[PDB]
Parts: sequence; C-alpha cells; structure tokens
Amino acid sequence: DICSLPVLAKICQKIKLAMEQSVFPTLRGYHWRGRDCNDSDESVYPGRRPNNWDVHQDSNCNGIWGVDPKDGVPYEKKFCEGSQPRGIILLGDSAGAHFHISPEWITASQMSLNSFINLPTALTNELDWPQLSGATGFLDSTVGIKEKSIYLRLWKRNHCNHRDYQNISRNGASSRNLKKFIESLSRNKVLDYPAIVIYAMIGNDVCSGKSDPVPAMTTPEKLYSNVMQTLKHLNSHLPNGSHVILYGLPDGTFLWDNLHNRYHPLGQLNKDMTYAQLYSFLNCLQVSPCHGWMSSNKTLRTLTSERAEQLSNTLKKIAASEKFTNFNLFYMDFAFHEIIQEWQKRGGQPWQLIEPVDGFHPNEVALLLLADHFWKKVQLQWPQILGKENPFNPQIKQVFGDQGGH
Amino acid sequence: LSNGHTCVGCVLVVSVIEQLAQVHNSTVQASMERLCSYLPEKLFLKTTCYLVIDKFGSDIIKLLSADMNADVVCHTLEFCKQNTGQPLCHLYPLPKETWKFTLQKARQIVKKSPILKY
Ligand SMILES: *[C@@H]1O[C@H](CO)[C@@H](O[C@@H]2O[C@H](CO)[C@@H](O)[C@H](O)[C@H]2NC(C)=O)[C@H](O)[C@H]1NC(C)=O
Ligand SMILES: *[C@@H]1O[C@H](CO)[C@@H](O[C@@H]2O[C@H](CO)[C@@H](O)[C@H](O)[C@H]2NC(C)=O)[C@H](O)[C@H]1NC(C)=O
Ligand SMILES: *[C@@H]1O[C@H](CO)[C@@H](O[C@@H]2O[C@H](CO)[C@@H](O)[C@H](O)[C@H]2NC(C)=O)[C@H](O)[C@H]1NC(C)=O
Ligand SMILES: CCCCCCCCCCCCCCCC(=O)O
Ligand SMILES: CCCCCCCCCCCCCC(=O)O
Ligand SMILES: CCCCCCCCCCCCCC(=O)O
Ligand SMILES: CCCCCCCCCCCC(=O)O
Ligand SMILES: [Ca+2]
Ligand SMILES: [Ca+2]
Repeated sequence: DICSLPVLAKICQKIKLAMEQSVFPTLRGYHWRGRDCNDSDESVYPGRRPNNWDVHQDSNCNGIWGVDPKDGVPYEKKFCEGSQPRGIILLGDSAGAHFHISPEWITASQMSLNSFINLPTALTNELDWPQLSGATGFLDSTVGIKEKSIYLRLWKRNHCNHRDYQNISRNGASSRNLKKFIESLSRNKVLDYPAIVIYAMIGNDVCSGKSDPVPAMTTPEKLYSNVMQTLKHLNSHLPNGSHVILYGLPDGTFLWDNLHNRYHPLGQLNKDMTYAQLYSFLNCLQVSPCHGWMSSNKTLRTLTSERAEQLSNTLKKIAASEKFTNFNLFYMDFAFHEIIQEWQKRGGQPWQLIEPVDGFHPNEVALLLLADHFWKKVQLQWPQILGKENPFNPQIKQVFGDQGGH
Repeated sequence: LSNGHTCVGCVLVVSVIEQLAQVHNSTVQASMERLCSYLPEKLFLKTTCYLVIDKFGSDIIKLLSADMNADVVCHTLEFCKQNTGQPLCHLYPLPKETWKFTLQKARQIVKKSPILKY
C-alpha cells in the first residue's frame, strides 16, 4: 500500500475524510448514482414509483411533478404512467467504473497548472470516472464521438427515466468479492420501478499480479457458485419485470498484440520505454493488474484467454438454463473484435482503445462503443429489455426542459 | 515500508521530475519547484509535494545530476528493494555501465553529507 509512507500521511488522511463526507461512501455521490433531490426525506429518491403522482413534490427526482391547469391531471400520470419507466444498474469492476489516469498528469512535455485541476476529484473517487462511463455516464464526452451512455440512451427513449442510474462498481471487483458491496445496490421490490442490471465482471476473475497467476484464477465451478448467489440476492431486491444481462469476458490478447511495441506516455519523450518494458517491470514487482494478459510469455497469455473463455461459457450456460421469478436473464459476448471493427470503420487504430497510462483498461471511446454495441444488439434481439419510446417525450421537454439536470 | 507500489510511485515521480527538467532545460531543483507549483492546494497535494522535496530533494538532485536514471535513484533511496536471490526490477534499460557498479556509485554519492539540516 502506498499510504505506508510517512510523507503521504496527511494527504492519505485527507483523502479518507473527503470520501467519508460524500453523503464504500463514494458510491453515493452523483457521479455514481442519480442525485437525490431531497436528502432530508428518505422516501424521495430516483427510481421509485411516484408518491401520489407527484402533485406537490417530485418524489422520484425525475423532474416531472405537478398538475396541468388545463385538465387538472398530474403531469407524472399524464406523461409517465403506461410508459414503463426503468432504471439502469451496473455491477462492475474498474472498467465499468471507467478507471482512468490522465496522461496530462505524467507527460512533462505538455504539463502545466491546468493539467492537475481535475486531480483532487479523481483521487476522492479512486481514479474512477463513472460520470463519463459507457453504462451510466451523463456528462458531455471529452472525446469526439456522438455515442452516448446506456443511461442517456434510456433517458432519450423515455424522459421519465431521468436520474435513474446506479454504477455499483469497484476497482478490483470480481465474482468472488461482489457480495462485499452488492448491498450498496438500492432497489425496493414493491416501491420501485424495474431495472436493467448489467453484470460485467470482465477481468479480475482471471487477472492477478502474482508471479504464477494460473492458480489464482477463478474456476468455472466457483464462478457458477458465486454468480448464483448474486442472482439469488438480486431476485429478492429487484421489482418484478427486471432484466439481468451477464457479460462474457474478453480475449485480452489484444493488449499485448497492439501495444507491446508502442511507447508509453513516460517513454514518448526519449523513446526509451515501451508497454513491453512496463509490463515486465510490473510483473517483476507483482503489481500488474493482469499478469496473465500483460506479459511477453505467450504461453501464459493463452492460458489466461483459455480460462476466460471457459468462464464466459459458464455465464452463457447460466443465462440459458437458470430461471428466476422477478427477472429474466441474458448473456452477451464482450466481442471486442467487433468493437475494433467499428472503430476501424471510423478511421481508428486498435491501440487507441486502451487507456494509455495503464495499458490495460478500455478508455472512454471503447466504453462508448461497447455501449453502442449493447444498445444495437439488445434492441435487435431483446427489445423488451429497453421498453417503448415515450410519445410524450416532446411534451415533457416543453413543460420541464432539462428536468433539473444532474 | 517499501513494497512494489512504493517502487512504482518513486519511478513515476522521479521520471516526471527528470523529464520536466529536460523539457524546460532547467536544473532538477527548478524542475521540482515547478512541479509543486502546478499542483492544487486541495487535499494537501502541493504541501505534500514540498514535504517530498524537503525529505528527498537533495539526493534526487545529487543522483540525477550524475546522470543516473530513475531506476538507479529509487534503488538507492530504498523505495525499490531487490531481495537477495530475486531478480532485478527496472523500468528503463540497464545503463551502459553494469548495474552493480552503477548502484555502488549511487550509494557513495548520497553517503557524502557536506550539509547538515537542523
Ligand atoms: C423536502 O422534503 C421535506 C419533507 O421531509 C419537505 O418538507 C415538508 O414540506 C411540506 C410543504 O409542502 C410541509 O407540509 C411539511 O411540514 C414539511 N416537512 C418538514 C419536516 O418540514 C420539503 O418541502 C421538501 N422540499 C423539496 C424541495 O422537495
Ligand atoms: C510462462 O508461463 C507458464 C505459465 O505460467 C509457465 O509455466 C508454468 O510455470 C509454473 C512455475 O511457476 C509451473 O507450476 C507450471 O508447471 C508451468 N507450466 C508450464 C506449461 O510450463 C512458464 O514457466 C513461463 N515461462 C517463463 C520463461 O517464465
Ligand atoms: C540548456 O541548458 C544547458 C545546461 O546543460 C546549456 O548547456 C551548457 O551551457 C553552458 C554555456 O554557458 C556551457 O558551460 C556548457 O558546456 C553547456 N553544455 C553542457 C553539456 O553543460 C545550454 O546553454 C542550454 N540551452 C539553451 C538553448 O539555452
Ligand atoms: C513508473 C511506471 C509508470 C506508472 C504507470 C502506471 C502503472 C499502472 C497503474 C494503474 C494500474 C492499476 C489498475 C487497477 C485495476 C484493478 O484493480 O482492476
Ligand atoms: C520520491 C518520493 C515519491 C514517493 C511518493 C509518490 C507516490 C506517487 C503515486 C504512486 C503511484 C502508485 C503506483 C500504483 O498504484 O501501483
Ligand atoms: C517534486 C516532488 C513531486 C512529488 C509529487 C508526489 C506528491 C503528490 C501526489 C501524491 C498522490 C498520492 C495520493 C495517494 O496516496 O493516494
Ligand atoms: C507526478 C505527480 C502526479 C501523478 C499523479 C498520478 C496518480 C498518482 C498515482 C495513483 C495511485 C494512488 O494514488 O494510489
Ligand atoms: Ca431523499
Ligand atoms: Ca416525478
């Protein structure tokens, strides 16, 4: 742990404090879940069915409230009843939370006072940027692609979903440890709308830093056990009519193939450090996020991809056979090959889909392309998951505008 | 205590200090002061930056000024510790001169203490 250094004592203590004052406390700030419009009343929060149609107070924080003076009808009843609102919930890892170290913080050739203005906020959020993620991002993308997050596409299809997002993701989350924070999931069987739940543990079950990482990887038997516990738990907390989507794992050999010859941001000035040298350095120290895939040992990379395929098939098999009363289940290939193809159709290179500093995570472009593939594949094969477009979307915007923002 | 993470962190910071001096063609001292001036006062970042210059600055200057790379520096200051038997972890290519002799030089450069701090 870095905080063992005495010189870092004060900043480590102040980071801990800021996290505690957010209201796993960070998981409640508006970067991770829809802003609570009234934190002095615990019956007001995003995702609940409206209390008395919100004739006085906006009880689900979606910016729709009050009564139409023409016909005395509540706007929430006129505009949202029948539209079948639903929330988006991600159970994820450092990719779902969009872990990101800015190259601007470590590349001297363009460094300035402007470069570190976003550092304190990133540090109090564990270097995660869920407000820009593919699942729950709501801010304007800092990159040049029109694609939006799953949450915003959901809002676009039905404006009543405003603020109904939850990113329940942790760096280092896996099928093994998800039970340690799944309690931060907020949803009430009886009072809340159904939710779309994405289960995206896409790495840490085969990713480890140990010198011999094969024994540490989860087995298909243990994974099946872990996921069934998680699904049994979700069945006791999701309203009837929910949907759960299990993501498969990636063929992580694209990392080494596309990056091993490229210069890291710290090596671009003097062309003296490639991703291969970084991977070797981190493995020698046993602190690589993924020894299995971030390695020159082609045998080890194959054993990792082989286990990831077995784990993926387990999830696919769980989705075809296991049944639950309160939600139906779906399986989705990570399918990064198709992401690469779509990027190349836009003129892009595959190496531009990886976070430059860590050489491991998908960056913002990739997360938005994964969200676009999710949307098109779900809309084509399982349209019920996403519901119908709300005919009153234009009238919602005309009466309520931006619905309070985020 | 020193571990794998402290080693990554030392190599990172020293590399940035080294490259900031190179980009502005300045002393290491002016490079560290420039880096600390870039950091916000929030969360004690700028303050911590100045605690690090105080505790480690003179030796980072002595070593970088002898054209030692960030690997050498962090091994000399014990953020990176190579257990006897275990292999050597280095991010940058091993210098022209042999490592064992490069590290002996480095240790002798910081053993000299012509200046006392009260
Ligand atoms: C936030 O919630 C509180 C309820 O806890 C609201 O306060 C109530 O407001 C009504 C006015 O319509 C009063 O009749 C109650 O006496 C109030 N309760 C208390 C405990 O004071 C408050 O108005 C809400 N505000 C918003 C903007 O939603
Ligand atoms: C390349 O990776 C493979 C897989 O980890 C290594 O082979 C295993 O090494 C461990 C030793 O830690 C043994 O328990 C296994 O019996 C080995 N299996 C095989 C198939 O070799 C291999 O040693 C690595 N190669 C190098 C050069 O590090
Ligand atoms: C960049 O800074 C370097 C410092 O190393 C300068 O180079 C030295 O300049 C003085 C001139 O008074 C000489 O004593 C040295 O021999 C020079 N070389 C070395 C290796 O020290 C250089 O002047 C600066 N460059 C610019 C563009 O200002
Ligand atoms: C001095 C060498 C350069 C340093 C480059 C940064 C090294 C990578 C640090 C980020 C990797 C950790 C990501 C965590 C992933 C997880 O826990 O799922
Ligand atoms: C020369 C003293 C500097 C040491 C303290 C600086 C630490 C900066 C960030 C550390 C990077 C952590 C590496 C990691 O996360 O694995
Ligand atoms: C010239 C000295 C530069 C040293 C900069 C390192 C100190 C500021 C960044 C440290 C961030 C550590 C945060 C953490 O421990 O999680
Ligand atoms: C070079 C100084 C600025 C570098 C800050 C980059 C982030 C620091 C390392 C992140 C790991 C951590 O904070 O635990
Ligand atoms: Ca509330
Ligand atoms: Ca409402």
